[PDB]
Amino acid sequence: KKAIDSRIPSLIRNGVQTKQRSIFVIVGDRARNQLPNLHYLMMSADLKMNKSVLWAYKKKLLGFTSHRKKRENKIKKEIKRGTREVNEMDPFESFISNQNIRYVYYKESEKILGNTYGMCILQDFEALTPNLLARTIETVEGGGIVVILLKSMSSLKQLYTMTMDVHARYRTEDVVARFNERFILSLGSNPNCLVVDDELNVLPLSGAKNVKPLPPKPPKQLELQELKESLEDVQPAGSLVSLSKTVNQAHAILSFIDAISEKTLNFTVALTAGRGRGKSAALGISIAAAVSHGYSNIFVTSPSPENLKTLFEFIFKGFDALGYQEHIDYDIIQSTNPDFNKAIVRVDIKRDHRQTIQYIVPQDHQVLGQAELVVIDEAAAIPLPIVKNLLGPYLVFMASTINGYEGTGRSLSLKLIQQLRRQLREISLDEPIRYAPGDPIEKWLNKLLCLDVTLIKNPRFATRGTPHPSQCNLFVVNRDTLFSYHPVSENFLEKMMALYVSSHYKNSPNDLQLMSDAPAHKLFVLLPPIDRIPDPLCVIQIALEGEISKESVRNSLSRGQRAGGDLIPWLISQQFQDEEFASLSGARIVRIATNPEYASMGYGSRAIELLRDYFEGKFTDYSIKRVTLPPLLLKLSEQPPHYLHYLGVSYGLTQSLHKFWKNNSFVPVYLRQTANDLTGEHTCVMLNVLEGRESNWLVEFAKDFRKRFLSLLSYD
Amino acid sequence: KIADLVLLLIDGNFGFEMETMEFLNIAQHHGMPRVLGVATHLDLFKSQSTLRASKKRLKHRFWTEVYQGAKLFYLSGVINGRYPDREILNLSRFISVMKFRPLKWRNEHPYMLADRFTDLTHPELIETQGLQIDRKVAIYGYLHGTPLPSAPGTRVHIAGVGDFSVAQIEKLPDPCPTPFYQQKLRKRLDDKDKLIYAPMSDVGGVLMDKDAVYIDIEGEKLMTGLQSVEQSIAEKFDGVGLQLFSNGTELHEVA
RNA sequence: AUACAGUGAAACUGCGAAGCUCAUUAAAUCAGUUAUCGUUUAUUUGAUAGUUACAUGGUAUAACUGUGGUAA
RNA sequence: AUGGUAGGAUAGUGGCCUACCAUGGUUUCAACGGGUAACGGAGAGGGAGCCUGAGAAACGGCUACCACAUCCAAGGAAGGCAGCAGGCAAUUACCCAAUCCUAAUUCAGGGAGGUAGUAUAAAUAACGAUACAGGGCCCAUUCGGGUCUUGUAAUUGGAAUGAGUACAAUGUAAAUACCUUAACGAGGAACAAUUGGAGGGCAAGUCUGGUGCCAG
Repeated sequence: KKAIDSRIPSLIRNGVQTKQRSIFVIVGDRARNQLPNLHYLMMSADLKMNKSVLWAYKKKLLGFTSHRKKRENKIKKEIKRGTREVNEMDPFESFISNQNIRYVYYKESEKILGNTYGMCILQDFEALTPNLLARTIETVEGGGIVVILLKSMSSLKQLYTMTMDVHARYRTEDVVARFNERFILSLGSNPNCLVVDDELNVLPLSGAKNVKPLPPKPPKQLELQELKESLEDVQPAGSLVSLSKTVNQAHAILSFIDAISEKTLNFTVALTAGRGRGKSAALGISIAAAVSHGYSNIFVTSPSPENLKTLFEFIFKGFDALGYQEHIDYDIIQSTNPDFNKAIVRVDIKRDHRQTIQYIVPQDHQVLGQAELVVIDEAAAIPLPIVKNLLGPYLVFMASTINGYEGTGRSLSLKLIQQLRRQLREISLDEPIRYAPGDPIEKWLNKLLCLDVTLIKNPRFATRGTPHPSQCNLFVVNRDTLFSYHPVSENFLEKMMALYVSSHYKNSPNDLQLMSDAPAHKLFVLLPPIDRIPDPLCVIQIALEGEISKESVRNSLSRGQRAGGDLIPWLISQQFQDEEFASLSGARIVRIATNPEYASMGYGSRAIELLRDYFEGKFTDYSIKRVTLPPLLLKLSEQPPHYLHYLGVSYGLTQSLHKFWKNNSFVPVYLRQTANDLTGEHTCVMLNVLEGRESNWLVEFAKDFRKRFLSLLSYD
Repeated sequence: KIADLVLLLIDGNFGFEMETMEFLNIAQHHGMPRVLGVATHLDLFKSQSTLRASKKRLKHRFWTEVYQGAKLFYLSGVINGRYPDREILNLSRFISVMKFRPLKWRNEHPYMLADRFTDLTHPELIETQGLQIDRKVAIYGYLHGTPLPSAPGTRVHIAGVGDFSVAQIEKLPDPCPTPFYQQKLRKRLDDKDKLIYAPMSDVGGVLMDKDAVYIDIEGEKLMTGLQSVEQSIAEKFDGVGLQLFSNGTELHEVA
């Protein structure tokens, strides 16, 4: 009987009281044996908490299996052999025995998005990814516990080196894994993070070093209970508003009800929120309000009907609140298409008058001439031209996610609002439904993944004016320094992330891994003239792709896992079967991002031009110590350029971008026939040859592409 | 006055004692519950003849206090702090099938047994006035007998304490959901469904008392090294400055 | 034991695996006895086959070694 | 259905079945049918079908069908428990030794089998000594009559042994039990069996009705 450190019981009790989540980092081989105790401490603090446990793993289970009869078949075998007593069963087995644990692979993180779990346990530290972190942490409820199991010796050695001195980073014998090192340092910054050993000793490196037990016991709930009580008599508002968990979406539901009452067909309601804030519940409740009000032809459109399952479920809950009964008042029709997995397509409602709710593909806008209401969910994933066609002479409800799933850049939503400026009504949901507002872990998850970063207008630029294109000079960015978690580096890092996200269409969370760990990628920043943290104006992310990556690939195949792929060499190979092009060393501009406000003055073109000179040689160890930090930015002259033959780009074909690349001396070589479903644009690969290198091959490819293009104008 | 079933431990070698029959008379006088006798320390007997004779005398005397033919269990010894499985298994079937008669006292008043104990008084009040100050307390458990009225202010007695008034009442979900209830949210009980909930007792390896919790239980050098770290990681960041450029000054904090 | 030779897990071969609960049925159940020149029959027992070879093949694999999939 | 010829199948005879042919066979000497103290033959969730072997249409396995129902990551997997034993509650523990058997067999095994577990005769007492007192008993409605070694609610002595407390051996596959057998073991022999009935009598006690001191 040891007394556990008082810090751990205080943090768990505090977070339960304030409805905030908590993170625990358990280091040790016996780490699994503490999860039962930590799990028991939850119910003792508060019994109402959800008892279901999420647990993610990569391939294998730590010391056991996820099938029952095998466990019982084994346990029978030890008992009969005599190794174990007839009735002996350890606490770790007991924790798995009685609790509802959902066994999930890292790859299949899409399945766990909807469900709510009291606790999430993460098996493997090395295989962690931002999507697997953003997805899993968001599924934890207020007062929940997050646990990450750093059992590996190499992780144990890595923790030692940073704590002894933050400067030195442990590095094994091409992946650098800087983000995982960031994950460790950031975990220290979190105030509600405790890192502990298998003996329940609180290791001091944690931020939660002074977490004191709060006195026994929210204003948000008071503003909600009063609203529900006031509206109880007013059906159908009272029953539907009762389903609201939070103040803001209750206002959104009321705003939707106002739009339904106004009956104006030229009205536009835009619902913008982060993931997990309850848009679908608001939309589903709002749809149920329209049924009770009297709207007959209700439409719903989304990229796939499968995503609408959560919406249609919450419509039925609204129907239950409104007194509607299945098979008497309404009927549910499921899809016969195997691709949709029996997703609900249509709901026929017979009360008072025949009303219909039906799913439609976004492309099928011609049917909308009779539509009284279309609900467009996840409009960020639908092409801009298509959603324009969906804006007909009828009431429209739109839910667009800012930083949910792939979603879209924030500026793309802003461009959509500018177009609407048809009457526009805007609704924003800021406060989450799952935990206390301002939870440290969400604040913490955002800074690590930089999801909530926002571009800021720079006043000093206005006072001095926009710099002329010639004046600025391109700077190389040292990745190790940018990925050190220093406040200057973080704030510098955020600024690229803002420019990174705002400019182009789609941005997945896992990209931050790709810039960080992969060696072939290099970051270039078009900083203003030096005369304060420099503010980026254009950022270019380029990947070395060709024979140079081959040494890295051969090492990867030696490990037994092929890492990444050479996009452009493969496309050119399957298209022209040119052995030379694969051998030729080249660079692909993965992304070029410019500030939307300062677009069209030429920031992007000059950065390409400066980039072109750098690899042409016209301008002719910073690694962190491996178990004081080098400069954050490196000038072009300070770092030798690598010998390259061509510069390549891959982008969705648009007139603006095509003109931009056409002006930068890039030549088209290929255009994809099948449109990218999310954008409807055709991917195009364009190449530019540097001086001093052979250019005959590009000419031959250009001739073929035109004749290919010429005959293929007709097909697609 | 509250035990629906009672397990009566009788030392077979020694025989009956005062503390046994007095409970029977108290139980006889406040409403006889279901009474089950369990005989122990029978392995101490050296002869089978005296064991059987002792068993006969004890069982007949237990039939005087409790209805003739009353069920009396016999336990020989203890191994690893455990009785023989079969006799321990035999009593399982009896207790499972017991039906309990309606008692006048129990079926007319509400009562509930404290599963856990918690003091809700603010620590500041304990200091500014002193420990002497009266304490706000919350007591948890399952309700028995007639329903307890929802409105606060109900008068209730606590044995050995005095009469108090219910300041607040609220229902919580079940800490030990019964199998038919848990799965709801001729077939044998599934072993997953079997559950044990004991707040004050040590279940598994963890025991909680007051606000302190107690549990039973190159890398080793590194762990002691990490545990001995003094400066916080956030504090260590304050000292670290970064060069924005190769020849630029080290920038510590962004303004 | 310079082919192995004691004991021997696993695997391939060989042998043997042939109380209860419901319904009810008059010499159609059962008992005695006859015949099988009208039949099959492991096993036990007695008899019984003169009609490259100083020893052929994998046309062969288990156990076994090692790589993996699966909630199983 | 009775029979002949020929064929099919069985391990073989045979309407057992198949093709043709004859219209036959039992019976008032009881055919056929009915009842019965004719406990005085069937299946293993329900029908259909297959497989092995000398011997089974197998309490074995396999296919489809009809229902039951379990686990799951909902993609699939698997079951015969649709059982057994109880109540209106402990069927367990020890063995192949004894009689027998299956096998590559002396030796392995058998919940075949065996072992154990949970109305009939005794005891609560027998034998003396002393002291102190004259009443003890029987019949009779009546009055009374008949008869003599008695009473103790007194003291006291030395012997006997059972239930129990139990050392052993024997008994047995081993063990329990049985039989035999060292030491201890009684005066309140408190080492303290009950059940039922018939009568009393007592207070500065209580109640009720009266013709005191009475009556209930």
